[PDB]
Amino acid sequence: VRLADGKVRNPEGIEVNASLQCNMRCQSCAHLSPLYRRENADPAEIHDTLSVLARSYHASYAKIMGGEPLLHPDVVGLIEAVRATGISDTVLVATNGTLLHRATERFWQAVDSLEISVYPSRMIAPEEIERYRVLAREHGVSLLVNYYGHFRAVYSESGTDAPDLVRDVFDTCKLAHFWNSHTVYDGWLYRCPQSVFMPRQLRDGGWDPRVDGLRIEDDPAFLERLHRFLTADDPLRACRNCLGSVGKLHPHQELPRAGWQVTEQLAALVDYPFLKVCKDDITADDGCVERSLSAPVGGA
Ligand SMILES: C[S@@+](CC[C@H](N)C(=O)[O-])C[C@H]1O[C@@H](n2cnc3c(N)ncnc32)[C@H](O)[C@@H]1O
Ligand SMILES: CN[C@@H]1[C@H](O)[C@H](NC)[C@@H](O)[C@H](O[C@@H]2O[C@H](C)C[C@H](O)[C@H]2O)[C@H]1O
Ligand code: SF4
Ligand code: SF4
Ligand SMILES: [Cl-]
Ligand code: NA
Repeated sequence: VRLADGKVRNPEGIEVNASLQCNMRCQSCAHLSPLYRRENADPAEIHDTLSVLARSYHASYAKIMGGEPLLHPDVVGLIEAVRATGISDTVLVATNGTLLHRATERFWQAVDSLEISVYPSRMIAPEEIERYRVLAREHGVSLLVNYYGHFRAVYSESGTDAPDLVRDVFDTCKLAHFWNSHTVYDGWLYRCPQSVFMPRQLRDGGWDPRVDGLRIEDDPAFLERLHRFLTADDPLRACRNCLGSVGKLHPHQELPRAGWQVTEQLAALVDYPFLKVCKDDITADDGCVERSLSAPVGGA
């Protein structure tokens, strides 16, 4: 992340969650979407908030995602609301693909890039993926299809009191330091989806996630506040209940809603060998994607 020409520049993306809910129930969903009921972003509200933020912030892309963004009633309108702010160079939609065959030609015209996460329990036939590749080529859309074999544990209601562990997890966290998973929610900016979406779903009520957020504002001192927030190198309140990027690997599966919540003590869920690996190289592959199909667009 850089400070240049009056704005904080993110070489990665700003994340806009169209829908907090999902039609799947993946174990260890990083946004805890299986625990959320229907909540669809207001395109006008998103446009206003990102318009304010764009005066001081620019990213390479805007990632429209959430739980499952294709559940949104007006995803093209949300896409265009994001594009109109100029906050990013391109607009990307990330989807589990289970609803992509319902999308109309305005969806394919509206997106710049499309990322489909394909999971074992909701497999898309290779011929349907080929159809998606053809549609993407036809509309000049960069396409990435990731076939997930595993997920890593992401959080627990039983957090840790060990400050060294929190520091190790935050220090190796790809979301905070590498992917720059900056997340806009309800007028606040967050370093990561976990810090805003996980506390609200802890069964004891959690805490106010705004302690880890930055209120999005226009005032002449917003830029510097933003730069300090996005460059700060101290763990968040949420890291004490988060596994970051070093959670234990497990086969990807869906679980029933009943008992979905995680209670095992956080220290038991750290993949300590992988934590060493990531301590040496923060970009180390997480082992979650088993196969990937990429169809880029020339000149992109
Ligand atoms: C919340 S999902 C994005 C929305 C969309 N429904 C999807 O899954 O593609 C965020 C991204 O992180 C991945 N993800 C979610 N939970 C994960 C976990 N526990 N470990 C590794 N990747 C995870 C998903 O595969 C997806 O690429
Ligand atoms: C291997 N799979 C990764 C990978 O493809 C990344 N490519 C840079 C991508 O950034 C990741 O996505 C982010 O994963 C976080 C857990 C949450 C965040 O909301 C989401 O954007 C995705 O999981
Ligand atoms: S498809 Fe799975 S990982 Fe993606 S939002 Fe839904 S439950 Fe979470
Ligand atoms: S809560 Fe902490 S460890 Fe978890 S994703 Fe955010 S910065 Fe990373
Ligand atoms: Cl045709
Ligand atoms: Na559509």
